[PDB]
Amino acid sequence: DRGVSTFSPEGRLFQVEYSLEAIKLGSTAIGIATKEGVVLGVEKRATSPLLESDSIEKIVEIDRHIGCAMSGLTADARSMIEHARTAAVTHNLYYDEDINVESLTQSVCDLALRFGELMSRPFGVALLIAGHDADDGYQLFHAEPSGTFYRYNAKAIGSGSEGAQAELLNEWHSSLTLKEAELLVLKILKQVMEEKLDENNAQLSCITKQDGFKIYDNEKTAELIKELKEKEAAE
Amino acid sequence: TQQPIVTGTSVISMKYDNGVIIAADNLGSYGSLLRFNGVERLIPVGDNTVVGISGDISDMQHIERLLKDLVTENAYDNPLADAEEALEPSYIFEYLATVMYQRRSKMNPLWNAIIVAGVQSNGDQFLRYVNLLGVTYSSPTLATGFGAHMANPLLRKVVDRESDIPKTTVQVAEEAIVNAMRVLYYRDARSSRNFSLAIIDKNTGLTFKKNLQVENMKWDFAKDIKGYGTQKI
Amino acid sequence: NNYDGDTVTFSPTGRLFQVEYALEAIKQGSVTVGLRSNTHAVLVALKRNADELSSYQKKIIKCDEHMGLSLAGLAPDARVLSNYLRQQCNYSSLVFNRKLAVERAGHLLCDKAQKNTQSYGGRPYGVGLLIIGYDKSGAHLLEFQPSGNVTELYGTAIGARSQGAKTYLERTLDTFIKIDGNPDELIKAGVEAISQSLRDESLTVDNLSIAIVGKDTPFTIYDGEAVAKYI
Amino acid sequence: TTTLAFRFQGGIIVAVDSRATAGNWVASQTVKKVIEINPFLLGTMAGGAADCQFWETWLGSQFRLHELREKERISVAAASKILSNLVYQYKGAGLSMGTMICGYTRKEGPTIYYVDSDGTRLKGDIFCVGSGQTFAYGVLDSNYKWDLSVEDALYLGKRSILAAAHRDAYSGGSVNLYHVTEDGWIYHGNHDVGELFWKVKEEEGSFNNVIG
Amino acid sequence: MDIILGIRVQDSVILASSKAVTRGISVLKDSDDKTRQLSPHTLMSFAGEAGDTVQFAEYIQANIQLYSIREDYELSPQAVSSFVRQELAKSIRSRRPYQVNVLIGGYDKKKNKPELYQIDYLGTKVELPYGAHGYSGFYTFSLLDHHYRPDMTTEEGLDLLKLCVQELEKRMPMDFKGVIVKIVDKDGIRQVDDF
Amino acid sequence: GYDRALSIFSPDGHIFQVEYALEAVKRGTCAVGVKGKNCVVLGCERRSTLKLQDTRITPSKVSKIDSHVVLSFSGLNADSRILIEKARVEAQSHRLTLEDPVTVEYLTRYVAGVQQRYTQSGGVRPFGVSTLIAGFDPRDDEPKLYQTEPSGIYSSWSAQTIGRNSKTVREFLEKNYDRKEPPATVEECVKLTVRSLLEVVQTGAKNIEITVVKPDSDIVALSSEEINQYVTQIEQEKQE
Amino acid sequence: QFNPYGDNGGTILGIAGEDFAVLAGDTRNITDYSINSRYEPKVFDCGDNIVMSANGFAADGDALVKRFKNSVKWYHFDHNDKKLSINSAARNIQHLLYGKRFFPYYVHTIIAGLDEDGKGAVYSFDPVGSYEREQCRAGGAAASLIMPFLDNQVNFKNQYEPGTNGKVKKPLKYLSVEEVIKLVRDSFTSATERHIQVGDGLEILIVTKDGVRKEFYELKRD
Amino acid sequence: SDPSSINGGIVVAMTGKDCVAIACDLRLGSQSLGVSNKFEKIFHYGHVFLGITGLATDVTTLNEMFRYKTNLYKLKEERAIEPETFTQLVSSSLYERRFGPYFVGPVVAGINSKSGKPFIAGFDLIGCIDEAKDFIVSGTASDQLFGMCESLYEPNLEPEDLFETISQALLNAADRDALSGWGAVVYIIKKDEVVKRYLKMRQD
Amino acid sequence: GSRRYDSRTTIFSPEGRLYQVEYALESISHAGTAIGIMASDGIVLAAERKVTSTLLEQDTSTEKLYKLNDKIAVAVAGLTADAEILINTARIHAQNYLKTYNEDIPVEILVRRLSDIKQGYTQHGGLRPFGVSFIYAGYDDRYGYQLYTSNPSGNYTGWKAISVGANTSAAQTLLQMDYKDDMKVDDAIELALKTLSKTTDSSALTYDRLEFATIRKGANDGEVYQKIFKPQEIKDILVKTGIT
Ligand SMILES: [Mg+2]
Ligand SMILES: [Mg+2]
Repeated sequence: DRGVSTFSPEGRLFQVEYSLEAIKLGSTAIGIATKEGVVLGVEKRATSPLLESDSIEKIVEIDRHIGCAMSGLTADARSMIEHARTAAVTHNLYYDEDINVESLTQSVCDLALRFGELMSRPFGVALLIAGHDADDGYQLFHAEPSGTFYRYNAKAIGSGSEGAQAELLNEWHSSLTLKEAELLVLKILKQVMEEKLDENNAQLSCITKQDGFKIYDNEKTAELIKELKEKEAAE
Repeated sequence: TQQPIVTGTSVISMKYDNGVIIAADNLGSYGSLLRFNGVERLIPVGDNTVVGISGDISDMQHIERLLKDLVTENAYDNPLADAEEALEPSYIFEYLATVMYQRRSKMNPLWNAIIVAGVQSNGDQFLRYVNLLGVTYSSPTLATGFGAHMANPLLRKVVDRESDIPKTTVQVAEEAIVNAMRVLYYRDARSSRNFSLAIIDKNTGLTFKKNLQVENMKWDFAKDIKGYGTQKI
Repeated sequence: NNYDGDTVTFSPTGRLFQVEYALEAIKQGSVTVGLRSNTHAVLVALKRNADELSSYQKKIIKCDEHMGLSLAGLAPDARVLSNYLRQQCNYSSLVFNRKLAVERAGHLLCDKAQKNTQSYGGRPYGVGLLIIGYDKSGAHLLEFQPSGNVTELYGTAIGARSQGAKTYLERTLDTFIKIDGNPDELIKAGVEAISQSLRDESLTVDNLSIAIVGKDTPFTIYDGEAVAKYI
Repeated sequence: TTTLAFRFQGGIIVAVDSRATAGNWVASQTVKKVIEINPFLLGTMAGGAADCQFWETWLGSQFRLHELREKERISVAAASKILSNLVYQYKGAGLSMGTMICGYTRKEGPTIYYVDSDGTRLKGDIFCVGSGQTFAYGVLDSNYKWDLSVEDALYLGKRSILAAAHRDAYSGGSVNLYHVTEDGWIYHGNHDVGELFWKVKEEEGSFNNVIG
Repeated sequence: MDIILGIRVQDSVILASSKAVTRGISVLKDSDDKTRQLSPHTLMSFAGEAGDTVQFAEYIQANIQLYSIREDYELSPQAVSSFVRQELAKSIRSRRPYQVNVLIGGYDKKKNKPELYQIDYLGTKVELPYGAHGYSGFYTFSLLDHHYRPDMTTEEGLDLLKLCVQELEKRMPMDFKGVIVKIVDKDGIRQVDDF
Repeated sequence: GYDRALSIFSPDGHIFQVEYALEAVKRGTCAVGVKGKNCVVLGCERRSTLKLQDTRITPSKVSKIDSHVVLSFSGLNADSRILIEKARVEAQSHRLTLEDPVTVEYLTRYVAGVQQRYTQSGGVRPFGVSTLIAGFDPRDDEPKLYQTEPSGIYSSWSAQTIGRNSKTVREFLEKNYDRKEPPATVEECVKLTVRSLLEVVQTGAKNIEITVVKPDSDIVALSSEEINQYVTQIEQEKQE
Repeated sequence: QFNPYGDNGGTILGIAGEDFAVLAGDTRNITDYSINSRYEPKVFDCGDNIVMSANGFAADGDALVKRFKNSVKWYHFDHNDKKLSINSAARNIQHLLYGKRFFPYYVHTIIAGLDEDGKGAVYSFDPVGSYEREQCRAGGAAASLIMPFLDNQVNFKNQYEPGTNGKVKKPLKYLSVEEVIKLVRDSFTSATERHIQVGDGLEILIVTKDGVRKEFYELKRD
Repeated sequence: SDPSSINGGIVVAMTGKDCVAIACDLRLGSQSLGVSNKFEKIFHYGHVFLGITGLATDVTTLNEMFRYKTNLYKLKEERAIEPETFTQLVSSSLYERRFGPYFVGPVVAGINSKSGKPFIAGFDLIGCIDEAKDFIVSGTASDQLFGMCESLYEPNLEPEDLFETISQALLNAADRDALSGWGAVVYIIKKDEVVKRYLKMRQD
Repeated sequence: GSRRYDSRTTIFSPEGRLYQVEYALESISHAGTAIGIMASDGIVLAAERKVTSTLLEQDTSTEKLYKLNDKIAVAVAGLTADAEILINTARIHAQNYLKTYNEDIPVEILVRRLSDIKQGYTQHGGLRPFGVSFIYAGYDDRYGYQLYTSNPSGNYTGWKAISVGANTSAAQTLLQMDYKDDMKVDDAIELALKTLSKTTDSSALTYDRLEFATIRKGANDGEVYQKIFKPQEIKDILVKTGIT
């Protein structure tokens, strides 16, 4: 056939470029970074009404100060999460401190290109890694299967990413509050989702310095959705 | 873990105003048997370093080959091998010190005490010690084995601290070294009369002296000594 | 065509297409400039962002107090090669109490990249590197290609539109080599060089990345408002 | 060394001395023999200081990974067994460890596990470990009741360390008190044995043999 | 640990095991249950070096429980005892052997017979009407040799067991803090809470 | 060793070996899981193309992983045994180290992890198996039902079906299963499970297997006659 | 039989002030009854405002210090030039030491610097990595001669306020850097008088927010 | 401490006219403590008989091992193993543990099914074969057995006479050994019939 | 490199089938027919040797029926050499179990073990599967008399009567027609031989073209005897049943 670690004539790794196509098919995940915190939100996208949607875990805690949202082949993310948690805890053990969000992201991204003929293929999942440390404050990173990670003020990944990113382009500014970010994620998720957005098919979360990483209750998110509807009907 | 078989005794050395002097006798002992009388224990590396080695001779010969190999390796893909990127005494020592400590950590030491004497690129005197345990230390005077007990006291009367180094000439330093070698010949049962002496000067370079002998010895007073107490005849 | 399926296959004209495709990844990468005088060596790198929300990808990596590089192409490969350089620099210091010569650092990178071109299963590195350093023989600038070819130069540029900066340095050769004991003027020449590779976009405060090493100057990277001086 | 821990109505009391010796030489009087594994779990230090510190700190890392994966507080049983299984792998290598893994969970309630470098793992209500363990046991056994108040239980642990600190040459310095509840442990201060002895002697009328 | 006794009567196996756990100078516990249920009708008591005893017992337990699930079937006491013996026989030539002696009391539901197996740390297996490990046999076997009958009831076995324990409490220097007694029969395993 | 990357991405971002493993599941006999208020029922199809079978000894479709958890499946039978074995070993390992039996979610997460591992490991193909894992957590009376598939994704279901014609029985379950009021009793849950299989099975004779799992390790497999009574009652109500 | 360990003598002393920290050590290096060097630096500036000394067997001492300095360097590479805090350095050193639990670094390690609140910090380690933040710690040959003196003169142990007669303790007033250095010098002068392995020179490294400063003092050379 | 004398016990084997006899005591002990009076030390694989003295765990282990090996032998060869062949198998198996041996004293006894020739053999713990015509002895009372056998034995004894000789050799040897006795078993082996007899002896 | 020549033996087809397993089954369909029939008082194994020669030494020959232990036997259909590799592994497993538990291995446990080995070759290793289908005839004290079959996929199932090899469709129909639950060994012997006689591709069924075996409790009292029939004994049973 052909090598797994083969370069295309354009100078790209076939398998990495193909894994990016799998991520495009994944459910939408959006992250927005502010000075009051970073918000992470996801489309759950249950394949059937009999599927208990609260068992869909696409937002995940890595440490108290670092959260993570995923999009694509979500099964692939489990070993990445496991490694991230291990890296976070191990660094705390060696250095009696929290690990920097960038350093954690870098540790996860080191796995990405460890494939060949190590694992047999790249990961088919993108991660939005959000967190806080004392040095660089609130941060949001986009970890790809290429091994590259970009820091973002706001970022959308998944099927509705380019439409959502264009929306994030206009909406994001440096003085956003946490509440404003929460509604903004919900607004853009609702825009790109096939099914109608509610507290059962969408999930919110955030990371603040004080309270750390928190996944939002369906009751809490439901209020924010109702608050969103009213403010859009307000003009 | 081994035991030393063929052994070399004291290596002595000291700093002076423009460089360093190092000396060691030409004996390879086999226990109490003075087996080999033509053993060179001062091994020059380039024109700026002399490594003096005591203890196990088979391990010395191994170390001698490592240093020879080091010079070869340094010359590979190195247009400045005989200039800016030549081997320094500090490079040679740190390498040996690494090896010595690694070998002791594997419980298979090189059974030696080593003194690396030389002059650096900037003209600074280099004199540092390393042994089978990987223990390292520097001092205006350094000596191994019996030299530590008998040579150092004499050499320290010349250079007692760092500030005495610029006041000490090569003639005074060499005189003290040569006298110390005589004292060691009087008092070390595993020493020989024949020795080698090396001077590494920042101006005149490396002067390597072979086939030196202990001379001006005092023995005449022995004729008057009779018995062990009461005996007169 | 039929001879580009893997790195172990020569073409009928004696070419290694996988290596050439890896070389192509560098051309897609953002421009970075390297230049030196007799006292200092300077890296100037145009950082690339994904979009307006994203950060600008870091281009320059420190390898030791006296050495570092700038990258163009696959950033993870640069991280692997820079990590290897860090270790080799560190091995030299720990074992030999000796700072690693920049020329020897280039020889090590060449050999590491070479093994990836002759063996089955692996792939060539998809990144080009510009290594600057100050060692016992003064200032140095190297250009690394993932084919294995490392070249010592007065100045150079790699990445997209790098030919413009490379021509400028070829003209300015006699001027910038003489900029001794003046770090700011040497950086200016580097910033003016990389400007020849720009189209549409210009050098902003979070766009520009500069690094310098010299006689009494440890390898230090300048980003953010630290490079506003040179815009 | 003297370390104790006992279960009671209000949870667990953990009490330790503070002395560290190298032969007859008193190396330190300010040693921490309670390892704060996490906000809910405590471990005591006896035998090898490094072995207890290192592995019970490592311990906190394993528990943190457990509750991240399982989204639930680790049990004291599972907690203590991670340590006992670990030291058991090292059995024969020369680890020196005598510790009480103390915790208070929903499913178990207040639980204490004595864990040993020989691989011993014992659940129990009262444990005492160290060179002064026998002295502490005496005070504990004669005064212990399940229906002790948190105030009286804290004093009993303090008084039992004092008993050992006085008689055992290799125990003393100061007493560290902890109270373990379901919502987490609560630190109850450092108490110098020198000042505590005279205070207790007067107020209690004990130690009549000693002149004060 | 110290004393573990076993007696196979007409229709059951009775295992008596000491409650004391002594670590050097102090008795740390006086209610320790030195036994593990391997399967519903198979009980194993154990005594030997600290840590090894429980580690081994639980390891065996896990393996028998695994077999029970895989096959949906309870192994005969004989089969379990052979498995245990092999593990100990494997262990004795290991880098660090399990220093554990065991008694396996089981009721064979196929044959409708109680069975007692004595296995030491070397992997020395013997099927017995009554057994012990360590010094326990030295005090008790003369009484068991005298009084034992193969047609004894469970209640008679317990009375003979009490006499054995009384002799131990009289002549042994160590205070083993009494014994926990368990009975293995056709209905399964149960503990005699008053002894 | 054999290191060949069998599971790889295609230009359209698909891993065909994982997707072809799902096609093996589609071919497998139908399996269905329905959780009531205080029970879970696992229904399984037995294709009647194979008669002269010995049903005493023939591998049953539902397997106990522990005394409190069960696993059924659709797809390659030989593959399922490897997952069942690993699950049973991990269940005992969990009891040994944590001193507590596995939760149904944990056991699911483990099996799903094994399946995932085989989708990006060299020299191996994915499992041609989807599983339904059901049971009750220790000291818990809330019913649990999970589904896994070759890719390694898993999730919780109020009711779910896998295998051939699973589209049809899922259609049935989606209109007949009410979340606000699930099958309150064992009878109602078993009945709904048998009904859902009768949409696909053919004959309600030896083609339907039913296993009822209740809290506190109370698992029992229904016999032919017991199931036949449900089949009889369902069709007699249908004649109207 | 080959003995991989040796004793190079020496004595070190770490004292934590209110907004400063000192780590002192004699410069004499010995084996048995011989002096190897009268000036062999034992306390080292390891970067990030941390000073370190690993006293005892000098080969292990040098190896540990070298590995820790290396760890500081790699901490910068891996974590965006972040400053290694003294508490983080201390935990890292525990792992370096415990890494060789079954073939230990035969040293008593002390580090000194400032904590993240700017207060003086000293950490003390045993050979296998058990460590502890302390206010006052002497290590090495004459540690038993120095610590009782420090208990008395730094912590004012057994000292009571005149007139009260044992009822009121002497209050624990904060010592200045000049006051600490006096106690360090007198500790080593006394140790030199009564311990044969102590002498030649005293090198003190003082750590403040401004950086690391060095002070050297002569000691008796007999 | 000495593994070969912890458990105690003995085996003796003798040849007669168209017959062999192998016999053993029934004791298993923990040094001074008698543990079992039913520990049989003679086993058989088809028509080949194996006695094993020494460390009891190894006695059991080797029996299980030779059952294992003779069963596979039979399946592949499609015939029962012979005494001469089995003797070589015992020797090979013991010597493969040359530097970690089973602490045993095995004794092979049987009649070759094709030639009808009586065969006996003994081994040390490490595999060295002693193929004696007259008799083989093993165990903690091997000296006593050598003394008894050397005087009592005469060649070409009839099965029922051989029984008396080997029984008296075992019994009186065991009665002079603290770690042997507690019952005894004697196998009288002919080409196509084997008789097993439990002996009555003192139980101290 | 080497990838070019890799057949990839362990992959799914687009339909979700294992190519090599399916092709191995095709191979087995050309092998001599083997039949197993389970009765209340024993099991019968009957199997057809493939187009033999008059010079073949039949009495010492064994290509179909093999003994795993005293209680369990197998009938082979496919590559004989592949079968012998597996047979020896099964014989070892039975002995390992006997050594461990001091009890004869239950039939299903042995069958599962061999079936798991076959399975492994279909999922990993990149090797071709074993081109073998077994019929396992065996007895244990739990389930009594048992018939199983395994095939290259590693899938096994239990049977009252079953065929493998050539003409299984025709053979299975004939067995399904004449088999009954209260049947006895002597009746099963007759059914097996009658089925082979009709499904055979040869002109006539003779003793030299057959291998035959029975597992009976027809052993003196509570125990089981395996009987691998000799050429003369197969000739006798052919006359008795009235086929020749
Ligand atoms: Mg002094
Ligand atoms: Mg007796």
